[PDB]
Amino acid sequence: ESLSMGDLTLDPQKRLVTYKGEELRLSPKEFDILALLIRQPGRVYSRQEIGQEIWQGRLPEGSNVVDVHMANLRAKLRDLDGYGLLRTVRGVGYALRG
Amino acid sequence: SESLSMGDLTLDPQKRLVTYKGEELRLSPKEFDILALLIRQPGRVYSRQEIGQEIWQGRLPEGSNVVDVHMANLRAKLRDLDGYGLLRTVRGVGYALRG
Repeated sequence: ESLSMGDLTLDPQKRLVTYKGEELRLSPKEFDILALLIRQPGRVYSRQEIGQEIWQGRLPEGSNVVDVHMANLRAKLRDLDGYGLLRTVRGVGYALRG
Repeated sequence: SESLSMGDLTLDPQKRLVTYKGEELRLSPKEFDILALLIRQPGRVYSRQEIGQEIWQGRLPEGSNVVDVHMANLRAKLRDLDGYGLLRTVRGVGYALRG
């Protein structure tokens, strides 16, 4: 079935997401990103988490792939009056080397 | 043969055993879990939020220092075994969706 969060309703099987009943015309990766973020609303997904979940980590160092898709996603949200829904949050991470 | 090896670090998820340069680390359960998460992909930066999600069930109150304290302990224990620069803390960017 569809999952609703605020005025967003997302149906992964139909590849259909609406904001206040109007279809968000997302690219496939934009849709995949939004379907990830809606699963735990307010959870901050880091760039590399989104890169891992949505691209299997197959993004080269120094690419802007995640950010450019996030920026396009937010624009599409704002176009349907979905202001303040997608946030960019600076944060902290940890990595193991060997 | 269930264990993971990254450089001089070997982590066995079944035995919950970690050695560095052959010597067993004495770790708290969540310190072991941190290493078992981070070793899954050497160099992958795991955010504090996903460490919270993966290891604290997503229920770390804002202002808790427990991740910080465990990271400091991990660094100290690696340094004790001649392990420097293994655990990196780096700032980054994330995205969150609210309704």
